Amino acid sequence: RSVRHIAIPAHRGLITDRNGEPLAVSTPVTTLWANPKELMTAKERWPQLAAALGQDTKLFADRIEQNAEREFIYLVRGLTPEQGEGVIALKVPGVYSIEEFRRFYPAGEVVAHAVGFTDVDDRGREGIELAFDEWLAGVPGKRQVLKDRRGRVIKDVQVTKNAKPGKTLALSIDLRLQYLAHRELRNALLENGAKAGSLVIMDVKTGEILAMTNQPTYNPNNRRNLQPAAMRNRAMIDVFEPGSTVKPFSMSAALASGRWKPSDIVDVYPGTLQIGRYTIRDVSRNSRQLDLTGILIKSSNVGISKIAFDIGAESIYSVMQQVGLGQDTGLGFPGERVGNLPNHRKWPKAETATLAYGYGLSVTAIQLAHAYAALANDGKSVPLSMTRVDRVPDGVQVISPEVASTVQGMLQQVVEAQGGVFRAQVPGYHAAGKSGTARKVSRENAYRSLFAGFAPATDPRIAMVVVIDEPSKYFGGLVSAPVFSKVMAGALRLMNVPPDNLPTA
Repeated sequence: RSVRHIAIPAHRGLITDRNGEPLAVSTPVTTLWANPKELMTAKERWPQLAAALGQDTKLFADRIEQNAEREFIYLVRGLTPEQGEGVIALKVPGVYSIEEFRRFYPAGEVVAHAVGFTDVDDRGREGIELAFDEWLAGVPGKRQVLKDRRGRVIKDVQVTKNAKPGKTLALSIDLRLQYLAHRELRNALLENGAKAGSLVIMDVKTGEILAMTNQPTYNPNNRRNLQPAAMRNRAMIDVFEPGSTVKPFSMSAALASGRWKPSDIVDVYPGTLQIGRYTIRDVSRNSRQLDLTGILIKSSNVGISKIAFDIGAESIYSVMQQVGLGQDTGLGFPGERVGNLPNHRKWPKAETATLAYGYGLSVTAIQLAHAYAALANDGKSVPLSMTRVDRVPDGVQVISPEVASTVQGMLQQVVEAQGGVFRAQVPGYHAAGKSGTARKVSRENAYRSLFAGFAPATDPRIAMVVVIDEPSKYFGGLVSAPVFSKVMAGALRLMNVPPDNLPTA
Protein backbone atom coordinates (compact mmCIF):
# COMPACT_ATOMS: atom_id res chain seq x y z
CA ARG A 1 0.00 0.00 0.00
CA SER A 2 2.63 2.53 1.11
CA VAL A 3 5.95 3.44 -0.54
CA ARG A 4 9.40 4.12 0.92
CA HIS A 5 12.51 5.31 -0.95
CA ILE A 6 15.54 3.91 0.90
CA ALA A 7 19.17 3.77 -0.27
CA ILE A 8 21.65 1.16 -1.48
CA PRO A 9 25.19 1.27 -0.01
CA ALA A 10 28.18 1.46 -2.32
CA HIS A 11 31.09 -0.92 -1.93
CA ARG A 12 33.71 1.35 -0.40
CA GLY A 13 36.96 1.22 -2.33
CA LEU A 14 39.80 -1.03 -1.22
CA ILE A 15 42.92 0.51 0.32
CA THR A 16 46.13 -1.44 -0.32
CA ASP A 17 49.80 -0.90 0.38
CA ARG A 18 52.06 -0.27 -2.61
CA ASN A 19 52.25 -4.01 -3.45
CA GLY A 20 48.51 -4.63 -3.27
CA GLU A 21 48.41 -6.02 0.27
CA PRO A 22 45.02 -5.11 1.81
CA LEU A 23 44.98 -2.32 4.40
CA ALA A 24 41.24 -1.56 4.48
CA VAL A 25 38.58 -3.86 3.02
CA SER A 26 34.81 -3.40 2.87
CA THR A 27 33.20 -6.64 4.10
CA PRO A 28 29.54 -7.73 4.13
CA VAL A 29 27.70 -7.49 7.43
CA THR A 30 24.05 -7.93 8.32
CA THR A 31 22.17 -5.34 10.37
CA LEU A 32 18.98 -6.41 12.12
CA TRP A 33 16.10 -3.98 12.56
CA ALA A 34 12.56 -4.35 13.86
CA ASN A 35 9.10 -2.91 13.38
CA PRO A 36 7.93 -2.63 17.02
CA LYS A 37 4.30 -2.62 15.87
CA GLU A 38 4.89 -6.14 14.55
CA LEU A 39 7.17 -7.24 17.40
CA MET A 40 4.38 -6.27 19.81
CA THR A 41 2.25 -9.04 18.25
CA ALA A 42 4.79 -11.81 19.03
CA LYS A 43 5.75 -11.10 22.63
CA GLU A 44 6.15 -14.77 23.51
CA ARG A 45 9.07 -14.77 21.03
CA TRP A 46 10.95 -11.91 22.72
CA PRO A 47 13.10 -13.92 25.19
CA GLN A 48 14.45 -16.18 22.43
CA LEU A 49 15.13 -13.11 20.29
CA ALA A 50 16.70 -11.25 23.21
CA ALA A 51 19.08 -14.12 23.93
CA ALA A 52 20.10 -14.44 20.27
CA LEU A 53 20.99 -10.74 20.44
CA GLY A 54 22.92 -11.17 23.69
CA GLN A 55 20.49 -8.87 25.50
CA ASP A 56 18.82 -9.10 28.88
CA THR A 57 15.25 -10.39 28.68
CA LYS A 58 13.55 -7.60 30.61
CA LEU A 59 15.76 -4.80 29.24
CA PHE A 60 15.05 -5.92 25.68
CA ALA A 61 11.34 -6.11 26.51
CA ASP A 62 11.47 -2.60 28.02
CA ARG A 63 13.16 -1.27 24.90
CA ILE A 64 10.52 -2.72 22.57
CA GLU A 65 7.67 -1.49 24.76
CA GLN A 66 9.16 2.02 24.90
CA ASN A 67 9.37 2.13 21.08
CA ALA A 68 6.03 0.43 20.33
CA GLU A 69 4.75 3.48 18.42
CA ARG A 70 7.64 3.49 15.93
CA GLU A 71 7.88 1.46 12.72
CA PHE A 72 11.68 1.16 12.88
CA ILE A 73 14.38 0.57 15.48
CA TYR A 74 17.83 -0.95 15.18
CA LEU A 75 18.26 -4.28 16.93
CA VAL A 76 21.98 -4.74 16.21
CA ARG A 77 24.39 -3.57 13.52
CA GLY A 78 27.32 -5.28 11.86
CA LEU A 79 26.69 -8.98 12.42
CA THR A 80 28.44 -11.46 10.18
CA PRO A 81 26.27 -12.85 7.36
CA GLU A 82 25.94 -16.10 9.32
CA GLN A 83 24.75 -14.50 12.58
CA GLY A 84 22.20 -12.37 10.74
CA GLU A 85 20.74 -15.24 8.73
CA GLY A 86 20.63 -17.27 11.95
CA VAL A 87 18.46 -14.71 13.74
CA ILE A 88 16.28 -14.37 10.62
CA ALA A 89 15.77 -18.15 10.75
CA LEU A 90 13.96 -17.66 14.07
CA LYS A 91 10.99 -16.32 12.05
CA VAL A 92 10.14 -13.70 14.69
CA PRO A 93 7.39 -11.42 13.33
CA GLY A 94 8.62 -7.88 12.75
CA VAL A 95 12.36 -8.68 12.60
CA TYR A 96 14.12 -7.77 9.34
CA SER A 97 17.65 -7.66 7.98
CA ILE A 98 19.67 -5.46 5.64
CA GLU A 99 23.15 -6.20 4.33
CA GLU A 100 25.63 -3.34 4.76
CA PHE A 101 29.38 -2.92 4.42
CA ARG A 102 31.86 -2.58 7.27
CA ARG A 103 35.59 -1.92 7.13
CA PHE A 104 38.10 -4.49 8.30
CA TYR A 105 41.73 -3.49 8.80
CA PRO A 106 43.89 -6.60 8.25
CA ALA A 107 47.06 -5.01 9.66
CA GLY A 108 45.27 -3.55 12.70
CA GLU A 109 47.37 -1.29 14.91
CA VAL A 110 50.43 -1.61 12.66
CA VAL A 111 49.21 1.11 10.27
CA ALA A 112 46.37 2.63 12.30
CA HIS A 113 47.39 6.29 12.11
CA ALA A 114 48.12 6.37 8.37
CA VAL A 115 44.99 4.51 7.27
CA GLY A 116 42.54 5.89 9.84
CA PHE A 117 39.05 4.46 10.11
CA THR A 118 35.38 4.81 9.12
CA ASP A 119 32.09 5.48 10.91
CA VAL A 120 29.50 2.90 11.84
CA ASP A 121 27.90 4.46 8.74
CA ASP A 122 31.00 3.54 6.67
CA ARG A 123 32.05 7.20 6.44
CA GLY A 124 35.73 8.18 6.60
CA ARG A 125 36.62 9.82 9.92
CA GLU A 126 40.44 9.72 10.29
CA GLY A 127 43.62 9.44 8.22
CA ILE A 128 43.53 8.31 4.60
CA GLU A 129 39.93 7.14 5.06
CA LEU A 130 38.97 10.77 5.71
CA ALA A 131 41.32 12.50 3.27
CA PHE A 132 40.32 10.25 0.33
CA ASP A 133 36.73 9.68 1.42
CA GLU A 134 35.40 11.02 -1.88
CA TRP A 135 37.64 8.68 -3.89
CA LEU A 136 36.83 5.71 -1.66
CA ALA A 137 33.11 6.14 -0.99
CA GLY A 138 31.62 5.94 -4.47
CA VAL A 139 27.92 6.69 -4.90
CA PRO A 140 25.04 4.88 -3.13
CA GLY A 141 22.05 3.50 -4.97
CA LYS A 142 18.31 3.84 -4.44
CA ARG A 143 15.87 1.03 -3.62
CA GLN A 144 12.08 0.89 -3.32
CA VAL A 145 9.94 -1.21 -0.98
CA LEU A 146 6.23 -1.17 -0.14
CA LYS A 147 4.66 -1.21 3.33
CA ASP A 148 1.23 -1.56 4.95
CA ARG A 149 -0.58 0.46 7.63
CA ARG A 150 1.36 -1.38 10.35
CA GLY A 151 4.61 -0.61 8.50
CA ARG A 152 5.21 -4.24 7.49
CA VAL A 153 7.47 -4.36 4.43
CA ILE A 154 5.45 -6.43 1.96
CA LYS A 155 7.63 -6.64 -1.16
CA ASP A 156 10.77 -5.10 -2.63
CA VAL A 157 9.30 -3.40 -5.70
CA GLN A 158 12.37 -2.65 -7.82
CA VAL A 159 15.75 -0.90 -7.84
CA THR A 160 15.79 2.78 -8.82
CA LYS A 161 19.46 3.82 -9.13
CA ASN A 162 22.39 1.40 -9.15
CA ALA A 163 25.07 1.99 -6.54
CA LYS A 164 28.52 2.87 -7.86
CA PRO A 165 31.50 1.37 -5.97
CA GLY A 166 34.38 3.42 -4.68
CA LYS A 167 37.81 3.25 -6.26
CA THR A 168 40.86 1.30 -5.15
CA LEU A 169 43.65 3.31 -3.54
CA ALA A 170 47.25 2.10 -3.39
CA LEU A 171 49.24 3.85 -0.69
CA SER A 172 52.97 4.55 -0.79
CA ILE A 173 53.37 2.45 2.38
CA ASP A 174 55.23 -0.84 1.97
CA LEU A 175 53.56 -3.07 4.55
CA ARG A 176 56.68 -5.21 4.98
CA LEU A 177 58.59 -2.05 5.96
CA GLN A 178 55.72 -0.78 8.11
CA TYR A 179 55.80 -4.03 10.11
CA LEU A 180 59.55 -3.77 10.66
CA ALA A 181 59.28 -0.10 11.64
CA HIS A 182 56.29 -0.71 13.93
CA ARG A 183 57.97 -3.70 15.58
CA GLU A 184 61.35 -2.04 16.20
CA LEU A 185 59.93 1.29 17.39
CA ARG A 186 57.66 -0.53 19.85
CA ASN A 187 60.51 -2.68 21.20
CA ALA A 188 62.64 0.46 21.52
CA LEU A 189 60.10 2.33 23.65
CA LEU A 190 59.58 -0.64 25.98
CA GLU A 191 63.32 -1.11 26.49
CA ASN A 192 64.02 2.58 27.19
CA GLY A 193 60.77 2.98 29.14
CA ALA A 194 59.59 5.72 26.78
CA LYS A 195 56.19 7.38 26.41
CA ALA A 196 55.66 7.88 22.67
CA GLY A 197 57.51 7.90 19.37
CA SER A 198 57.45 8.04 15.60
CA LEU A 199 59.38 6.46 12.75
CA VAL A 200 59.24 7.62 9.13
CA ILE A 201 60.84 5.95 6.10
CA MET A 202 60.70 7.55 2.67
CA ASP A 203 62.04 6.88 -0.81
CA VAL A 204 64.42 9.78 -1.46
CA LYS A 205 64.06 9.50 -5.25
CA THR A 206 60.25 9.34 -5.48
CA GLY A 207 59.19 11.04 -2.25
CA GLU A 208 56.97 8.07 -1.37
CA ILE A 209 56.44 7.49 2.34
CA LEU A 210 57.35 3.82 2.64
CA ALA A 211 56.52 3.63 6.36
CA MET A 212 54.94 5.87 8.98
CA THR A 213 54.42 4.46 12.46
CA ASN A 214 53.69 5.93 15.90
CA GLN A 215 53.49 4.74 19.48
CA PRO A 216 51.15 4.51 21.22
CA THR A 217 48.70 3.08 18.69
CA TYR A 218 45.34 1.28 18.63
CA ASN A 219 43.44 -1.47 16.85
CA PRO A 220 40.97 0.28 14.49
CA ASN A 221 38.92 -2.94 14.42
CA ASN A 222 38.23 -2.54 18.17
CA ARG A 223 37.97 1.12 19.20
CA ARG A 224 36.43 0.53 22.62
CA ASN A 225 37.96 2.49 25.51
CA LEU A 226 40.18 4.42 23.09
CA GLN A 227 42.56 6.97 24.65
CA PRO A 228 43.07 10.30 22.84
CA ALA A 229 46.85 10.01 23.22
CA ALA A 230 46.72 6.72 21.30
CA MET A 231 45.02 8.31 18.28
CA ARG A 232 47.64 11.04 17.70
CA ASN A 233 49.50 10.61 14.39
CA ARG A 234 52.63 12.03 15.97
CA ALA A 235 54.75 11.84 12.81
CA MET A 236 52.54 14.60 11.38
CA ILE A 237 51.01 16.46 14.36
CA ASP A 238 53.74 16.47 17.03
CA VAL A 239 55.97 19.52 16.50
CA PHE A 240 59.41 19.91 18.04
CA GLU A 241 62.54 21.99 17.70
CA PRO A 242 64.83 19.68 15.70
CA GLY A 243 68.06 20.68 17.45
CA SER A 244 71.29 19.30 16.04
CA THR A 245 69.50 17.31 13.32
CA VAL A 246 69.39 20.52 11.24
CA LYS A 247 73.02 21.50 11.78
CA PRO A 248 73.77 19.73 8.45
CA PHE A 249 71.59 22.34 6.74
CA SER A 250 73.48 25.14 8.46
CA MET A 251 76.61 23.49 7.04
CA SER A 252 75.12 23.36 3.53
CA ALA A 253 74.51 27.09 3.84
CA ALA A 254 78.15 27.51 4.88
CA LEU A 255 79.60 25.46 2.02
CA ALA A 256 77.30 27.24 -0.44
CA SER A 257 78.33 30.72 0.78
CA GLY A 258 81.79 30.62 -0.81
CA ARG A 259 83.40 31.38 2.55
CA TRP A 260 83.90 27.88 4.01
CA LYS A 261 85.62 24.65 3.02
CA PRO A 262 85.60 21.32 4.89
CA SER A 263 89.24 21.72 5.98
CA ASP A 264 88.56 25.00 7.78
CA ILE A 265 89.06 25.04 11.55
CA VAL A 266 86.86 26.79 14.12
CA ASP A 267 88.02 27.47 17.68
CA VAL A 268 85.33 26.34 20.15
CA TYR A 269 87.29 26.71 23.40
CA PRO A 270 86.11 26.75 26.15
CA GLY A 271 82.87 25.15 24.97
CA THR A 272 80.87 28.34 25.59
CA LEU A 273 80.25 31.59 23.71
CA GLN A 274 78.67 34.75 25.15
CA ILE A 275 76.29 36.85 23.03
CA GLY A 276 74.77 39.68 25.04
CA ARG A 277 72.69 38.25 27.88
CA TYR A 278 72.90 34.70 26.49
CA THR A 279 75.51 31.94 26.71
CA ILE A 280 75.82 29.27 24.02
CA ARG A 281 76.99 25.95 25.46
CA ASP A 282 78.47 22.78 23.97
CA VAL A 283 77.81 19.36 25.48
CA SER A 284 81.30 18.12 24.56
CA ARG A 285 83.62 20.70 26.09
CA ASN A 286 86.24 18.03 25.41
CA SER A 287 87.41 19.91 22.31
CA ARG A 288 89.26 23.18 21.65
CA GLN A 289 89.33 23.33 17.83
CA LEU A 290 87.16 21.45 15.35
CA ASP A 291 87.10 21.22 11.59
CA LEU A 292 83.75 21.43 9.82
CA THR A 293 83.19 17.66 9.97
CA GLY A 294 84.12 17.62 13.65
CA ILE A 295 81.53 20.31 14.37
CA LEU A 296 78.80 17.90 13.27
CA ILE A 297 80.41 14.91 15.02
CA LYS A 298 80.75 16.77 18.33
CA SER A 299 77.48 18.67 17.67
CA SER A 300 79.27 21.91 18.53
CA ASN A 301 76.70 24.63 19.15
CA VAL A 302 79.59 27.08 19.58
CA GLY A 303 81.12 26.01 16.27
CA ILE A 304 77.97 26.19 14.18
CA SER A 305 77.11 29.55 15.75
CA LYS A 306 80.48 31.04 14.82
CA ILE A 307 79.93 29.90 11.23
CA ALA A 308 76.44 31.40 11.34
CA PHE A 309 77.71 34.82 12.41
CA ASP A 310 80.15 34.75 9.50
CA ILE A 311 77.71 33.71 6.76
CA GLY A 312 74.55 35.28 8.15
CA ALA A 313 71.27 33.76 9.23
CA GLU A 314 69.55 34.53 5.90
CA SER A 315 71.64 31.96 4.06
CA ILE A 316 70.83 29.34 6.69
CA TYR A 317 67.14 30.24 6.74
CA SER A 318 66.97 29.89 2.95
CA VAL A 319 68.34 26.33 2.93
CA MET A 320 66.03 25.25 5.76
CA GLN A 321 63.06 26.79 3.99
CA GLN A 322 63.97 25.19 0.65
CA VAL A 323 64.31 21.65 2.07
CA GLY A 324 60.86 22.00 3.64
CA LEU A 325 61.39 22.62 7.35
CA GLY A 326 58.29 24.25 8.80
CA GLN A 327 56.76 24.33 5.29
CA ASP A 328 53.54 22.80 4.01
CA THR A 329 54.25 19.22 2.94
CA GLY A 330 51.30 19.28 0.55
CA LEU A 331 50.08 15.96 1.92
CA GLY A 332 46.78 17.43 3.10
CA PHE A 333 46.60 14.89 5.91
CA PRO A 334 43.83 15.47 8.48
CA GLY A 335 45.21 17.40 11.43
CA GLU A 336 48.67 17.73 9.87
CA ARG A 337 50.72 20.47 11.50
CA VAL A 338 53.00 22.80 9.58
CA GLY A 339 55.39 23.96 12.29
CA ASN A 340 57.09 27.35 12.18
CA LEU A 341 60.22 28.76 10.50
CA PRO A 342 59.89 32.50 11.19
CA ASN A 343 61.86 34.93 9.02
CA HIS A 344 63.24 38.30 10.12
CA ARG A 345 64.12 41.40 8.12
CA LYS A 346 67.25 41.79 10.26
CA TRP A 347 68.62 38.87 12.27
CA PRO A 348 70.00 39.63 15.75
CA LYS A 349 72.91 37.57 17.03
CA ALA A 350 70.90 35.39 19.42
CA GLU A 351 68.23 34.55 16.83
CA THR A 352 71.01 33.83 14.32
CA ALA A 353 72.71 31.30 16.61
CA THR A 354 69.54 29.56 17.78
CA LEU A 355 68.45 29.02 14.17
CA ALA A 356 71.85 27.57 13.29
CA TYR A 357 71.79 24.89 16.01
CA GLY A 358 68.13 24.09 15.46
CA TYR A 359 66.10 25.82 18.17
CA GLY A 360 64.84 28.74 16.07
CA LEU A 361 62.23 26.62 14.27
CA SER A 362 59.58 23.95 14.83
CA VAL A 363 59.01 20.98 12.51
CA THR A 364 57.33 17.58 12.27
CA ALA A 365 59.05 14.22 11.81
CA ILE A 366 57.67 14.05 8.27
CA GLN A 367 59.22 17.43 7.40
CA LEU A 368 62.56 16.39 8.89
CA ALA A 369 62.54 13.18 6.83
CA HIS A 370 61.59 15.16 3.73
CA ALA A 371 64.52 17.50 4.35
CA TYR A 372 66.97 14.64 4.77
CA ALA A 373 65.64 13.08 1.57
CA ALA A 374 66.54 16.29 -0.27
CA LEU A 375 70.11 16.11 1.02
CA ALA A 376 70.29 12.38 0.21
CA ASN A 377 68.86 12.79 -3.32
CA ASP A 378 71.98 14.79 -4.30
CA GLY A 379 70.29 18.04 -3.30
CA LYS A 380 67.06 17.45 -5.25
CA SER A 381 63.83 17.88 -3.30
CA VAL A 382 60.88 15.78 -4.47
CA PRO A 383 57.30 16.22 -3.17
CA LEU A 384 56.12 13.87 -0.46
CA SER A 385 53.44 11.34 -1.38
CA MET A 386 51.27 9.08 0.77
CA THR A 387 50.18 7.19 -2.37
CA ARG A 388 52.09 4.98 -4.79
CA VAL A 389 53.57 6.99 -7.66
CA ASP A 390 54.05 5.61 -11.16
CA ARG A 391 56.90 7.88 -12.30
CA VAL A 392 59.86 9.58 -10.62
CA PRO A 393 58.48 13.08 -9.93
CA ASP A 394 60.07 16.25 -11.16
CA GLY A 395 62.12 17.53 -8.25
CA VAL A 396 63.72 20.85 -7.37
CA GLN A 397 67.48 21.23 -6.99
CA VAL A 398 67.57 23.14 -3.70
CA ILE A 399 71.18 22.26 -2.79
CA SER A 400 73.96 22.09 -5.37
CA PRO A 401 75.03 18.47 -6.00
CA GLU A 402 78.60 19.35 -4.99
CA VAL A 403 77.53 20.70 -1.59
CA ALA A 404 75.04 17.86 -1.05
CA SER A 405 77.80 15.36 -1.82
CA THR A 406 80.14 17.03 0.68
CA VAL A 407 77.58 17.11 3.50
CA GLN A 408 76.58 13.53 2.67
CA GLY A 409 80.21 12.58 3.25
CA MET A 410 80.33 14.46 6.54
CA LEU A 411 77.20 12.72 7.85
CA GLN A 412 78.76 9.40 6.82
CA GLN A 413 81.75 10.33 8.97
CA VAL A 414 79.29 11.23 11.74
CA VAL A 415 78.19 7.59 11.76
CA GLU A 416 81.52 5.95 10.92
CA ALA A 417 84.38 8.17 12.16
CA GLN A 418 85.92 7.82 15.62
CA GLY A 419 83.81 9.20 18.44
CA GLY A 420 80.78 9.12 16.15
CA VAL A 421 77.38 7.51 16.56
CA PHE A 422 78.65 4.00 15.85
CA ARG A 423 75.36 2.41 16.95
CA ALA A 424 73.86 3.93 13.79
CA GLN A 425 76.02 1.83 11.45
CA VAL A 426 74.13 -0.56 9.17
CA PRO A 427 75.95 -3.89 8.67
CA GLY A 428 76.80 -4.34 5.00
CA TYR A 429 76.08 -0.72 4.09
CA HIS A 430 77.51 2.77 4.35
CA ALA A 431 74.91 4.83 6.22
CA ALA A 432 74.92 8.54 7.01
CA GLY A 433 72.97 10.49 9.59
CA LYS A 434 72.89 12.88 12.52
CA SER A 435 71.53 12.67 16.06
CA GLY A 436 69.86 15.34 18.15
CA THR A 437 67.77 16.21 21.18
CA ALA A 438 64.43 17.82 20.37
CA ARG A 439 62.49 20.31 22.47
CA LYS A 440 58.79 21.23 22.56
CA VAL A 441 58.34 24.34 24.67
CA SER A 442 54.76 24.52 25.93
CA ARG A 443 53.83 25.18 30.56
CA GLU A 444 56.28 22.36 29.79
CA ASN A 445 59.55 21.53 28.00
CA ALA A 446 59.56 17.98 26.57
CA TYR A 447 62.79 16.41 25.32
CA ARG A 448 62.90 13.81 22.54
CA SER A 449 65.72 11.68 21.17
CA LEU A 450 66.12 12.08 17.40
CA PHE A 451 68.08 10.33 14.70
CA ALA A 452 67.81 11.22 11.01
CA GLY A 453 69.73 9.62 8.19
CA PHE A 454 69.77 7.86 4.84
CA ALA A 455 71.37 4.89 3.10
CA PRO A 456 73.23 3.62 1.17
CA ALA A 457 75.91 6.31 0.83
CA THR A 458 76.92 5.15 -2.65
CA ASP A 459 73.45 5.72 -4.14
CA PRO A 460 71.07 6.82 -1.37
CA ARG A 461 67.65 5.22 -1.67
CA ILE A 462 65.77 5.82 1.59
CA ALA A 463 65.72 8.38 4.39
CA MET A 464 64.60 7.68 7.92
CA VAL A 465 63.68 9.65 11.05
CA VAL A 466 63.40 8.05 14.49
CA VAL A 467 61.76 10.03 17.32
CA ILE A 468 61.69 8.64 20.87
CA ASP A 469 59.83 10.72 23.45
CA GLU A 470 61.63 11.39 26.78
CA PRO A 471 63.36 8.04 27.42
CA SER A 472 63.39 7.28 31.14
CA LYS A 473 66.21 4.68 31.01
CA TYR A 474 69.19 9.65 31.74
CA PHE A 475 71.67 9.54 28.84
CA GLY A 476 68.99 9.23 26.18
CA GLY A 477 70.44 11.38 23.40
CA LEU A 478 71.71 8.27 21.58
CA VAL A 479 68.62 6.12 22.14
CA SER A 480 67.27 6.46 18.58
CA ALA A 481 70.49 5.45 16.79
CA PRO A 482 70.10 1.65 17.24
CA VAL A 483 66.52 1.81 15.95
CA PHE A 484 67.75 3.54 12.79
CA SER A 485 70.32 0.77 12.32
CA LYS A 486 67.96 -2.20 12.73
CA VAL A 487 65.21 -0.67 10.60
CA MET A 488 67.57 0.64 7.91
CA ALA A 489 69.20 -2.80 7.69
CA GLY A 490 65.82 -4.51 7.32
CA ALA A 491 64.49 -1.97 4.82
CA LEU A 492 67.52 -2.13 2.53
CA ARG A 493 67.29 -5.93 2.45
CA LEU A 494 63.54 -5.96 1.85
CA MET A 495 63.92 -3.52 -1.06
CA ASN A 496 66.76 -5.62 -2.60
CA VAL A 497 69.27 -2.77 -2.37
CA PRO A 498 72.82 -4.01 -3.11
CA PRO A 499 75.23 -3.72 -0.16
CA ASP A 500 78.13 -1.29 -0.51
CA ASN A 501 80.12 -1.84 2.72
CA LEU A 502 81.44 -5.34 2.75
CA PRO A 503 82.82 -6.71 5.04
CA THR A 504 80.20 -5.97 7.71
CA ALA A 505 77.45 -8.53 7.05
